[PDB]
Amino acid sequence: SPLGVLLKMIHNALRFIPVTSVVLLYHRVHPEEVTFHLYLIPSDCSIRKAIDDLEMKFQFVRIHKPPPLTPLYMGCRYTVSGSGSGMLEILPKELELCYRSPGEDQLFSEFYVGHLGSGIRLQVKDKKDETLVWEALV
Amino acid sequence: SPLGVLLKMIHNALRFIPVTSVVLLYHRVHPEEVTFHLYLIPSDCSIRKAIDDLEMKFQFVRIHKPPPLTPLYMGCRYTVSGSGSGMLEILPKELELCYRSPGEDQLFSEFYVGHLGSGIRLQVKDKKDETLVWEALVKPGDLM
Amino acid sequence: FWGPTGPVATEVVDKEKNLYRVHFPVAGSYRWPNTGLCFVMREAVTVEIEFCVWDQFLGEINPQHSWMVAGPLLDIKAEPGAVEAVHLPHFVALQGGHVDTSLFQMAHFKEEGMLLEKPARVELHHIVLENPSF
Amino acid sequence: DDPAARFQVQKHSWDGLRSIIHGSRKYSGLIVNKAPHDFQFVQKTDESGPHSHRLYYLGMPYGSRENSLLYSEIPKKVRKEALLLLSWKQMLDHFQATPHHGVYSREEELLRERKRLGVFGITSYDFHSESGLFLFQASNSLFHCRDGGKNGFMVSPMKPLEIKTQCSGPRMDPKICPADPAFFSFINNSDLWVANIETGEERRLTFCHQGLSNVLDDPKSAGVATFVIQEEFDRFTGYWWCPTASWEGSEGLKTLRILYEEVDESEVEVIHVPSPALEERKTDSYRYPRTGSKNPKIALKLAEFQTDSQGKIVSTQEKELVQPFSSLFPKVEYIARAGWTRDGKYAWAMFLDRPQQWLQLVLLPPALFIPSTENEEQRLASARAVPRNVQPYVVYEEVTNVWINVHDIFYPFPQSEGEDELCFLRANECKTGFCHLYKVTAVLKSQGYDWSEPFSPGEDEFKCPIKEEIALTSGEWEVLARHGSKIWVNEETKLVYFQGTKDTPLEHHLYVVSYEAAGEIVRLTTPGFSHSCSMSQNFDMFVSHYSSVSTPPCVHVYKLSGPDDDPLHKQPRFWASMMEAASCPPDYVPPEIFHFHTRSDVRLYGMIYKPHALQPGKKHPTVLFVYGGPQVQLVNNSFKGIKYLRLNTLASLGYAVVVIDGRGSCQRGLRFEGALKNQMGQVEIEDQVEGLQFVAEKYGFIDLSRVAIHGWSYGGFLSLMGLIHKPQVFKVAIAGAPVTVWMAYDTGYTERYMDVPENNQHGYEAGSVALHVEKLPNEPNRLLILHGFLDENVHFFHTNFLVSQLIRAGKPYQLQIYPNERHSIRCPESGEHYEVTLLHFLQEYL
Amino acid sequence: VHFFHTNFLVSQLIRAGKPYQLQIYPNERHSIRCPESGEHYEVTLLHFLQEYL
Repeated sequence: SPLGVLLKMIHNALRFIPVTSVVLLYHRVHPEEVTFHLYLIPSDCSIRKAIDDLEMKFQFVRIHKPPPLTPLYMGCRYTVSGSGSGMLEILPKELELCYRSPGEDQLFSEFYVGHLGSGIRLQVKDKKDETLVWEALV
Repeated sequence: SPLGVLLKMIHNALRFIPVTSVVLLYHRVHPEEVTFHLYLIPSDCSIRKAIDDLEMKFQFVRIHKPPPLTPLYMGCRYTVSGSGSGMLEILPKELELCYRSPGEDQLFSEFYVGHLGSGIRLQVKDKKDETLVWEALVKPGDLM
Repeated sequence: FWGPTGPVATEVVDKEKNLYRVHFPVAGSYRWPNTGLCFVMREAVTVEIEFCVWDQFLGEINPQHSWMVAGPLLDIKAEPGAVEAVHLPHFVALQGGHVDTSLFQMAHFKEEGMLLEKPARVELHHIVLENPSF
Repeated sequence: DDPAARFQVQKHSWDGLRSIIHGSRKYSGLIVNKAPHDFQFVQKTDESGPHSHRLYYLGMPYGSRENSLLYSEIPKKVRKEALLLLSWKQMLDHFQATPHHGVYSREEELLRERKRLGVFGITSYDFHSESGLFLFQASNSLFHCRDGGKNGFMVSPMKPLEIKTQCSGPRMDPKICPADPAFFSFINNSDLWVANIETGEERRLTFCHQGLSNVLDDPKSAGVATFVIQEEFDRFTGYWWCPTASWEGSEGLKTLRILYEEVDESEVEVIHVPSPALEERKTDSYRYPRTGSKNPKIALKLAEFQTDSQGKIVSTQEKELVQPFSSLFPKVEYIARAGWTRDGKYAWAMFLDRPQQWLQLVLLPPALFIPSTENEEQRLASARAVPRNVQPYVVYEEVTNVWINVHDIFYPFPQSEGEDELCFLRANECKTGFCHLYKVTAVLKSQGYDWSEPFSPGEDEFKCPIKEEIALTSGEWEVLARHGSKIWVNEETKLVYFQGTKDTPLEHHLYVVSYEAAGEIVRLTTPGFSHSCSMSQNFDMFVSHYSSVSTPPCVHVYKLSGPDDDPLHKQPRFWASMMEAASCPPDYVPPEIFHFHTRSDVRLYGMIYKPHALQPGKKHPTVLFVYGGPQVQLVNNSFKGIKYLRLNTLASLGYAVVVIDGRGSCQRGLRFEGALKNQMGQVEIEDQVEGLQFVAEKYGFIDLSRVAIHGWSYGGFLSLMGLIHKPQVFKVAIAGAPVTVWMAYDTGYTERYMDVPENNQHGYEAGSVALHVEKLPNEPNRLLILHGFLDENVHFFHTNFLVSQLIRAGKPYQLQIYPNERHSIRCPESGEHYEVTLLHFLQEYL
Repeated sequence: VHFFHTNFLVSQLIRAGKPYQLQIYPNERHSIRCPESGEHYEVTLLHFLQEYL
């Protein structure tokens, strides 16, 4: 044999190399209520196909939302919020981006939303310095 | 006396509480009353399909659940709490990672909910400092 | 690929094992749009591709959490010598700082072990190699 | 002075300190790796396959927790200028080698306490090259497997074959017979057994033990290493297989000898130590010899047995020397080491004196051992039957005025050229003051003895005269012999590979020299790092597990390569890499090594952890971490991140951490180590104070008013000596596991560093810190005593007697007990408490 | 009241990660009998109250 990408982080200092990542949202149409799943994941096709097969088994469909416009640090703590959050149950406070294999389910926030409508604000926000990296109207 | 040093804490125990998060929350729904199991057992990945097909053969249905933020350890004890714990029937509220073989059967935690409504929020903290290690809630739109 | 021919449908043999194939008739190529992986060659040939997965390959490597994965780990089953450049989709970091181009080292697996071969050059979203693309 | 110009440490809450220790633990799960060890190179013998060798070793792959037997495949060629990382192929198919929650036997936990091996799983294995046999001790019972002997090299992991038994208890210390790989041996219930893997046939050979009652009443053991030998002379076996087979010539029977150690521990004092099961509230008896008390009465013995062609134990036979061991060899208190010559002709043994100043190597030919029976006429019969010529040869006799460090390097050669006058290699520190290898040829001229009558040998009665003693190395550096280092003697090319400190004492480098002529010492490792190396048996490639103070440990495989006409200049070229240097923490600063000179112009080395986020001008509180005792060097150019992470935690809170290699420490020769002879405590603390004065002058952040001295085992002992004899400089003293009364400590250590109680009286009262308790401070919160309750080495009595004398002198203290931890804090929960207690104590009272 | 009781308490304090302080009287059975050891007990009690109460 397999050929692979660059793999390097120097021991002498932790750098937090930024990543080209993008989160994914899964909707429901058929069931009694509606649950989003936010996958704070990188931007590899293999990770996307792992999520696609698992969500297809789970009866979830991705809608293409606005991606992040900037690189953002691997492994860091990124709080997930929303204008519809708080009234609706975003499941963990701090989500994690750090890279995992496609062969397992990836790290996600569950988000029970109830009604889906056509748009609810979502938030993700850095915990190092509280700068916005992403927003999407769904 | 050749340097009886403390040796810090090796804690050679990580990355497995994610793969024992997926075996957690086994739900059985033959009537609308639902019962639940939890499993937390370290050190291998060939335990996963054995316990998964075990509960498949013993009529417990799957759901994908959040892995721990930081993975836990063995040789130590953890507590199980939440909205559904205490209110609904959790008889083993104490869990513990200790290694048992891929083939063999495991300690569980029996958890009845009855008519669950729309959600049962659950927790697995550590008994050391009660840090909020693990978070979940189950969904009747993902029940069988 | 969606190269000089236009949209060529990639032959999938099984969804479960992430194996893919194409036969690509013209010279060069254009990037496959799923992630930006691209290989360019000269002539009409068959290629098979797998996306090999790191979990069973990095557990064989001892500081597994020390390194950082920058992409897919695609294996290519082509004939030897007839691939002349491969572009693996590296994540963007050159937009920022403190990430060096003389630091990057490349993962070519074998049954023998990991070879950390130095790559040719890194794009904004790709890395190119030379003619021995094993 | 200037209270606005001194650093005040941010006082964290207790839960805060736990949060800090946990955040340290979040990456110590990364920084500990347990780098692979106990390498065994085997060639593939293919000449057409892809891989040149297979390296077998122990390792935890971090796909699993417990360490396991693994292998790598070393290829014949590598694409150069692009490094190859060897895969960690699992030799066995993911079974576990510890029971649930680490429950072991008491003898297993004692042996692991002795070697201080904290990691779980397969502790260590034994290997036989020709059969390709891996006999190891995993979980409940012994196991074995094979890979590439007369059979072939597997590619998938296999199953470990279990060794069934009718015996009860654990089967400790297993070894393969080299002459016959089907046979093996182990100790069970402190007697030597032997078995056979394929047929399952077992056989006890010794009957010095009966299991009638406790160890207070069943005192004789055989083939086991006693306490003082295990914990001070680093020998953990008391039996040695004969490496060759002789033929008795009755019909076809193949004899197989074993040298073993008979031990009569009747007169040695018994001490009771609390059991790990605190609920049971019972103790265990321990045969623990104090200073001046009787050591165990030792003797060497031959256990032979004879087997058929089919591999059944036909005959067996205990044998003993023609005269008693104590009478044939007076002044022999400890058998430091023993083994056999490679041809099998003679069984050698290193004896050692009570005062440890009269080490002598001796060869005991197997015909010197008659059978052992109660019948005194059979005994006399075989005393006549023993030939006149056979004789113990005191081959080598190291004598010193300081003490003999046990150097286990002894490589006797085949003596096929001129079949007398054994030629051997021998490390000798007492001659030049530094451990250097020598080639020594002693002439073995037997004078002829009548073994029927019993006589008393004289002072040097068996001492052979030396033919020659060429010194292969010389200088102000030393060859590593202790701490399980070794030499590798390529007799084909006539080179000897050793480890040493020739560049600098802070690093261990692999050197090679020829023993034909003491020529040029070739270093094989890169300088600027320190290396633990291990050669192939074919001497074509080695491993080096190396590190530096800045870089974490890596494990690289080098390959000796070059023109064969000059093998001494074969260039070690980096072939492949096994384990890379791990990711350092985000909040780890490497510590700075320094050196300085004393007023006597003796060079001491030291470390310092600078305070994180240092602001120049401010004075920080300084924790002098200390060990200071012999046979341990804290400062060397090696990675300090895994064992001394707490020191970095201290730095990250703002404490300057100073570490000084006081005089009396190892790695720096006998004259350096010997400044503590009969004055333990009286010179080390002065050197530590001097180091503090130096670091205070050099770096400007050492607050002399706020100095903590923290130590463990022997180091704590110094912390208490520091607070007694230098009270104005050390603000506090965290003494962990201190040796407070030397008169209670065991023979092997103390009888060496000091003497027998009647000899060095003022040395014992001056060094026993608990008898100078009146000089401890009147102030409270200046002394924190930490102690593991179940300790076997530095017993709880020491802390107990200290607290007793503090009570009698009316002096305050604080105390922390670790009721489960024996000597090293092993449980992570207890270690986390220990560190938060240390941070809290420093936070509040320093 | 055997020493095991204090020992097991300190054990479970260690396992739960809770601080303490501890004082041993190595030669005294159940009442602190010797007057010197009793004087230390009393000055430790006064000191502990003085500083932390």
